[PDB]
Amino acid sequence: LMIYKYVIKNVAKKYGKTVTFMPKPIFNDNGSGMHVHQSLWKDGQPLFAGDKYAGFSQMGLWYIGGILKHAPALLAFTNPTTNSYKRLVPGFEAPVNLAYSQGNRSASVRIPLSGGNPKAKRLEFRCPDATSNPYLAFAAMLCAGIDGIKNQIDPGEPLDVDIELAKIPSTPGSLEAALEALEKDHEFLTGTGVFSPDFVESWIEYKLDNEVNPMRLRPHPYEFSLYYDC
Amino acid sequence: RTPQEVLKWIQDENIKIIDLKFIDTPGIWQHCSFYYDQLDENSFTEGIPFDGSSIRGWKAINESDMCMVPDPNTATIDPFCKEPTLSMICSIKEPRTGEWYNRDPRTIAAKAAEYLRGTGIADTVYFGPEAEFFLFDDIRFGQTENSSYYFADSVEGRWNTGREEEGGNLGYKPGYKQGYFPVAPTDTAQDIRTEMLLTMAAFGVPIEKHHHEVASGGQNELGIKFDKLVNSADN
Ligand SMILES: Nc1ncnc2c1ncn2[C@@H]1O[C@H](COP(=O)(O)OP(=O)(O)NP(=O)(O)O)[C@@H](O)[C@H]1O
Ligand SMILES: [Mn+2]
Ligand SMILES: [Mn+2]
Ligand SMILES: [Mn+2]
Repeated sequence: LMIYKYVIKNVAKKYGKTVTFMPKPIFNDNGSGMHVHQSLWKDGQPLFAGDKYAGFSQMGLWYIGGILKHAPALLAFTNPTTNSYKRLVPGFEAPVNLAYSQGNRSASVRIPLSGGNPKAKRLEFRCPDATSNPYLAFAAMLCAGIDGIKNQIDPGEPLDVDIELAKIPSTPGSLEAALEALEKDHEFLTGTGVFSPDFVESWIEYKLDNEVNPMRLRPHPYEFSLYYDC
Repeated sequence: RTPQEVLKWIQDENIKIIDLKFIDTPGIWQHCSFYYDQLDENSFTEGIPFDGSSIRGWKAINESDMCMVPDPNTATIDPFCKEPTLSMICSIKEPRTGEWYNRDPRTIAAKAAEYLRGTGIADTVYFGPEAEFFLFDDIRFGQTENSSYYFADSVEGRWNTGREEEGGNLGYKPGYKQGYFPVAPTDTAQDIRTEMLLTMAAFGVPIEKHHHEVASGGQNELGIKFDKLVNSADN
C-alpha cells in the first residue's frame, strides 16, 4: 500500500498533476475510501470457506463478529482524521451501519460474491480510508478478528436491504469519539502484546493535540454562510 | 371627473402635453403624447386616430385606422415626465362602426361587468391582485445559432456572497427562499418600495402595504386594495 501511494503521487508529479488520498476533498460527491478484504488461511487452505451464511465458515462469521464489535475502536486506526468523518456520514455513501451482508455495498462488512471458489471467500471491511497507517490499520483489524474467534463473538444476523435505522449499532461520528472508543476498548490490541499501552496512549494524545483540538479552534467558512447575520 | 373638468384642469395648470395610455392584446401598455390643443370635448367621444395595425393582435394593414378614447376618471400627472404631463387610460373605438373594438381588452373587461349586472346575481365584482416582481441590478440575454444565454444579477443575490464589490462586499445577501422578510441590511429595498407605493397612490391606486418576498436577489411585493373589475385592471 505504501509503494502504491508513492508511485501514484510520483507519476502524478511527473505529469505535472497532484494526488490526494484524503477521504472527503469534494463536497456533494463521492469520498475516497479504502475497502479492505481479509481472510485467514492454514496449510494453504482457505479457513473462511464453509456452508453457513454466504458460503462462509463459523470462524469467518466470528472474525466479522470481532470486527463489528471492535469497529468504533478500530476507527481510531482505520479512519484517523477529522476529514474521515465527512465521508463516514449517514447517507453519503455509508458504511455508517455496523452490519455484514453479501453483495450489499451499503453495509460496513460486505461478503463479495465469489464464483463458487473457496480461495476467493473473504469479508470486505468498507469503513477504512487511505489516511490510515496500513501497518497499524491491518494489525488492529487482525487483532479484532482473532478476538472475535476466541470469544467467540456472534456478528448478529445479516442485513440484506438498502435504506428503525436506530436498531443497528453505528460507527463514531468524529475523531475524538473514535479515540474515546479506543480508550474504552483496547485490550484486544494491548493484551496481545502487538500494540503497547504506551503506543495506544501516545496515539490518542498526538491525534487530540495535533488534529482534534487545532480543528475545534478554527472558524469554518460555512459558519459565515449560516451565521454572518445573527 | 368629466371631459370638461379635465379640459379645465389642463387650462388652469397650463399643462402642455397629454399622455394617452392603452393596453395591447398580450398585456403591454402602449402610449402616444399630444400637445394640449389636440384634446377637445370630441376626443372623449369620437377619439384620437392611430395605426391599429402596429399593435400586436389587432387590425390588418388594409383596415388599419383606429381611435383612442380617454377616460376622464383616470387623469393624473405622470411623475416620470420632466415636463408636467397629464396622463389618461383609453379604450379603443372602431372608426368604421363607431362602436367599441371587440379585441380591445379594456372593452372586453367593461362588457364582463355589464354581463354580471345583466344576470341579477350581483352588481359589483371586487378584484384584489397581488403581483410579486424581481428588482434586478443587471440583465443580459440573447440567443444566436451557436448560443443561448441569460444572466440576471442583484446585490441581494446569494450567488454573490464571495464576490469582490466596489468598496467592498457588505454581506447580508438573503439566502435562497429566505427573503420573507428579514430587516435591513438584508432588505435593501425599503426606501424604493415606499416610493413605488407612494407614487402609484398619487396616480389614483388604493394602496395598502409592501414587503420583501421569499426569493433572494430582489424579489418584492407591493400590496394594493381591491377595486371594481375595470378599475382593478387599470390599477
Ligand atoms: N372582500 C374582498 N373581495 C376582493 N378582494 C378583497 C376583499 N377583501 C380583501 N381583498 C383584497 O385582497 C388582497 C389581499 O391582501 P391581503 O389582505 O394581504 O390577503 P393575503 O391573502 O394575506 N395576501 P397574501 O398573504 O400575499 O396571500 C388585497 O388587495 C385586499 O384588499
Ligand atoms: Mn469495495
Ligand atoms: Mn406574496
Ligand atoms: Mn400579501
